[PDB]
Amino acid sequence: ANRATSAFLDNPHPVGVNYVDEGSRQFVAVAELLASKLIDSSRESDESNSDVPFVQAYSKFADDNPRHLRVKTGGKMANALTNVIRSYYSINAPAIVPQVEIDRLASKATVSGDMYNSYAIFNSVPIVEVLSPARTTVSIVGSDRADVTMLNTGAGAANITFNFGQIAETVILKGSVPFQLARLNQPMPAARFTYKLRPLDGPFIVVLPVGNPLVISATAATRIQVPLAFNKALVESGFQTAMNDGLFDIQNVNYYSSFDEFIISQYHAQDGINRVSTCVILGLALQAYDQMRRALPVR
Amino acid sequence: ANRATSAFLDNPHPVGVNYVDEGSRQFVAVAELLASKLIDSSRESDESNSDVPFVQAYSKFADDNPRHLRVKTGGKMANALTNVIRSYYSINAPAIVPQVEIDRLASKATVSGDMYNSYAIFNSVPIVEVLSPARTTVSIVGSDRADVTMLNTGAGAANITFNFGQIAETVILKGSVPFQLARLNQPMPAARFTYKLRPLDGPFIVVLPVGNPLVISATAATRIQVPLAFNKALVESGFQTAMNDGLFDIQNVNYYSSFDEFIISQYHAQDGINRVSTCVILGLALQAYDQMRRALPV
Amino acid sequence: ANRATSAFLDNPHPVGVNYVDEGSRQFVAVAELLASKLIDSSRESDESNSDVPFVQAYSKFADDNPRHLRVKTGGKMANALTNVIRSYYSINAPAIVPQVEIDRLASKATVSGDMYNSYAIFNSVPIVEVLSPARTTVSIVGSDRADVTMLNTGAGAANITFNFGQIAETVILKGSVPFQLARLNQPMPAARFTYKLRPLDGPFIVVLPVGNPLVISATAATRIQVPLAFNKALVESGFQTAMNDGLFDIQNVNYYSSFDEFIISQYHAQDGINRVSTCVILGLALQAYDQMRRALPV
Amino acid sequence: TSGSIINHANNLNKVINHVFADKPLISETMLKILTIDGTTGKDGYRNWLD
Amino acid sequence: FLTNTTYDIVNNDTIDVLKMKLRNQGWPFVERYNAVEIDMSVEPLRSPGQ
Amino acid sequence: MDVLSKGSLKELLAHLEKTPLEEAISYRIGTVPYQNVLISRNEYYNQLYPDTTSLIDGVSREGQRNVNGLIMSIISYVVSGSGHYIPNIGFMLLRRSILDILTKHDTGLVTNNLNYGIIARNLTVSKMNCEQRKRMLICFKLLAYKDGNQNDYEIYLNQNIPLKQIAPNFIPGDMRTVIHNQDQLAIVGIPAYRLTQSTELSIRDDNAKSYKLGYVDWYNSNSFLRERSEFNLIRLKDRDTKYGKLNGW
Repeated sequence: ANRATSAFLDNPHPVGVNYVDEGSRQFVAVAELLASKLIDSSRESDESNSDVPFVQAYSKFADDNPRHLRVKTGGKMANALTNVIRSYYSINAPAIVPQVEIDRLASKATVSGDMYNSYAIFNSVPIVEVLSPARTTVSIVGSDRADVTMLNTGAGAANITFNFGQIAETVILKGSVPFQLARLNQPMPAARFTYKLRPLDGPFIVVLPVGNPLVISATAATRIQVPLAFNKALVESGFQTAMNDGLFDIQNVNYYSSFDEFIISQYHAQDGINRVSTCVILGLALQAYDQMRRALPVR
Repeated sequence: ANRATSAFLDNPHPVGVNYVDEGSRQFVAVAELLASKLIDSSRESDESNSDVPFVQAYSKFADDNPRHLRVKTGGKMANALTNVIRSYYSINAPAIVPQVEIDRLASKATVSGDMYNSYAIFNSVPIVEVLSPARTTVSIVGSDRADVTMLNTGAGAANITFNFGQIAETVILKGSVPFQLARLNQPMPAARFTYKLRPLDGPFIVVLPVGNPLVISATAATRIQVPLAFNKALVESGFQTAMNDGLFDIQNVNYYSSFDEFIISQYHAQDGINRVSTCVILGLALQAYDQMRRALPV
Repeated sequence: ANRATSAFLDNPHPVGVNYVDEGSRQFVAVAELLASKLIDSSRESDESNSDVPFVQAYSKFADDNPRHLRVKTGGKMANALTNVIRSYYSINAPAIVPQVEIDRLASKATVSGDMYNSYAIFNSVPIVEVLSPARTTVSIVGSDRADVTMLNTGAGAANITFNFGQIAETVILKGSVPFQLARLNQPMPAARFTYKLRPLDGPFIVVLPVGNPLVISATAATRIQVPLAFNKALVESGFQTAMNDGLFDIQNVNYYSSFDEFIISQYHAQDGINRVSTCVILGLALQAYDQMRRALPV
Repeated sequence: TSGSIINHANNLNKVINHVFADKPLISETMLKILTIDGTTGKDGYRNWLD
Repeated sequence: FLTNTTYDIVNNDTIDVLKMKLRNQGWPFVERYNAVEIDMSVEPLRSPGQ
Repeated sequence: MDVLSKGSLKELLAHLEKTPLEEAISYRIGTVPYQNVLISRNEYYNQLYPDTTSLIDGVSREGQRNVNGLIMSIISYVVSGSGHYIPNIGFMLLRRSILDILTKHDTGLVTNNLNYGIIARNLTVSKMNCEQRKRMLICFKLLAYKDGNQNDYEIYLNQNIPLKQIAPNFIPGDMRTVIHNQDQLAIVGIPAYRLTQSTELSIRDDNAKSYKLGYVDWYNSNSFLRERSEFNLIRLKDRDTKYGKLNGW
């Protein structure tokens, strides 16, 4: 038998175990709230032709008055946020932010550190394993939409087993041509273009007839608890920014194309319920990072 | 001859025929407006230290003062909104909420029931049919971006016909290698990497040379009249939540990966214009469902 | 040997050289600010059951009061915004808007017009060249996610060269099966699923074993300086709207699936840093076009 | 912000001066309720409007 | 005053102990309240702003 | 912060008498001590800034469960403001004061096998500043007097010339020596120079500046005790006295 698995699900590196208490969670929420004020003040400065709104918001964020000839980087708050982000990603990243600094910054604004008020939908498709017989070939590409190409060269029809895990809520399967899919020890239905599946139902068997290849497109949706301030567009932009600046360049870590891939990969690993809590705080931190750098750019 | 078609275009199920009157359209418009204020009152409450902005927003929405030790479901508005989404999806789903209840909830805010003032752009690619000769293999994968992989094992070049329907406004064709495409009974131009086509022009013929396979990637844009409050980001999130919450589970229905696939499939059915009108009202209700459920997770 | 290149990177057409000065930049920023207020005022009018907020917004944008028997077109500002969008796309566009008209429209509000206050991340993946030896077939499909399918027919393993250009900041490579990749004159590492690459670090060599095809999925991120009001969601909607309205229909031009592909393709052209500044102003104008046309459909 | 507080305080005084000028907008019955604690009619109305 | 004791008796009592004694008697005002910071700006005019 | 503010031998030993051992121990996981890492310093460089983590940083680290880790956690608290992660020590040991652990046999902790050279090397004495080395030498002398290892302490000072010059002069059993001592042991304080809200490159320097800036805020905070204005409101037991003597001294 041959086994094929999704690339992004393979070997999730351990996430950090620091800065996950209530005090640190308050600091991340405070940074996100203050970063949003920073980006709005810069818009107001443009519309009013006056630097007062921006200097006003930068002082709260950086605890310092902007001075000419000195580069505006965000002050001590930017230093803490950038280094805390690195620790969340990997356990090999050092913890270098003192507790006195976290407590001081968390007191700047009043806000809750709650990270389970709301929910969000993530579209990464988990294909844990695809088991195929000897005379068949199976290829899996894509994360948001997974295309599984299957070719049968044997004499008769073959059965391919699909395992979508236990975490995803719904999986929608669309085929290039009508195909038959059923659960284990269940009679096969008539050929259909689309299938709506529950991953908890069990392994799924697909009949692959001899002839032209059959391509199955998979889309998945999962629910993860997130704070109300979560914004998927802002989190994804921050993830690419953190990658470009090199904050995620740590030894023995795995790289993902999107935050959707990163959070799903950690969810499907062992002790994934504990990992996903740390990833949520990282997403809020990346949202603050994205808004901070867009307000204060460097060429 | 072989025929290949897009999967999401096959067999669109009938949509509901209830809750499409002026009073019902007002209720959906009211629900979207009051649910939006619920999501904004949560942010304002967190910025300050008072729950007053949320209490006012919840009291208007749910007709009841929020209390601790209670789930905060959303009141009768949440129940009524959930049932109308079920009715819109299929004609088999029962219509539960009475018209009197709909009218009472529509009077909570003064908003217009017009659902066709603005427009929106939908990017699902409607490849209705691809007709190929005997010795050619054609495969179609994808909905947002449709990739057509064709291979010619014959002695000579083969002509492949592409039919994109009549609803899409523009279709952009990109090839792995430059290829020749022209309309029916028209000369072929020089090989080009990209083509911009209007599907109403007619079926198109692609020359498939003998050798390595040629892959064509298709992207489309169709404009559909929607209310001004329409937001594609919110509608798609509500569609996934609707399917996850199991209110689209009705006998003899078709399931889709996104709301965009759902609306384009109905547009290409028999009564396309009438079907799309109901789906647009479903889109606004889903937008209200997403905002309400994110503020009040049960 | 064979060479494979991305479809959207081929032959970027020259862009316009007009309405790129400080006075014209302010006008585009003024249009975006006033178009946003049109959308907000329409929402306020619907909620308050009064047309007074919309009348003020339309009067500021169109210099005339709305009328029931006259079509709401946006006035002279709408015509000027439409014409500058045509000019930005191609050098062959007329570019007939007077300087006196542009200057008077930039005085309606005070904005800096600076197009370098912020940055945006573009996701198009630029594969300039994939060089493959004999008995190997390589196909490139897609722009936002590039899938490279390679088959080795020959007797032994083949080396395939990948060129991602010198503009993209980072590139992530993911494979269907573990594969070996290394820079020129570097030892090959153990096979693994994911590689993170810096495009400036020379061409990359991929070892292709004989047997089943290997598919590589590529994602890239590039940062381009944009004004603070830039919104990728609204720019994308405007780009699709402009194509359907015929604003980009000029002779000897290239068409793209998205504004992401348009800006990256012009960046990679010879002396492409000249064009990237004009493309950003075009994106801001399309952001104003989307909001204005959604509020005032024609 | 100081600007918002200063703007609100000045606007509040301007409205109160105008409503109580000539024939007062609010009746004597309301003023009796607002002045029951000893405060002036103008002061009582200004707090309630706030 | 309220619990009928003397300073010498309650000299060594801590804040939490003192809070419990007053709360049991029925006195709720046993907490300090943080002030709200109001952001202020001086318009530049001839000099740079503050 | 409070431990770093003490500037005289009398204040330092007085603080250690009233401070339990649980303040030295930290309950945060931290990271492994000796690692070559890359940190982000965006105020100065675009690239990541190499550095090596250490036990005398201001951030908690993971510590060995042996007695050596406990003493090394006490010294790091005195010189850096934070300790290490050594859990499940026990209620009996944690409730004792820091001075009792360092000076008294009744605690039940045996520390006569400790090597001052190995402890100093593990604490990176080379990276310590003058005040930090003086504070650590105070801890060594108290341990030597507890174990009757006065001769060994003197020989260790003879081997290390820089340590002998700055070695504080006090007999760990006589209070008269502590009062006379005039060595300045403050690490944080009111700065005479210009102190700005700017970052530092290394982990140690950046973490130290956080305490320095925090102390300024603490100095003007309501939690700070102003002896000049509120001396009568202080309790008599903890009020400052000229004839202040540590128990048994």
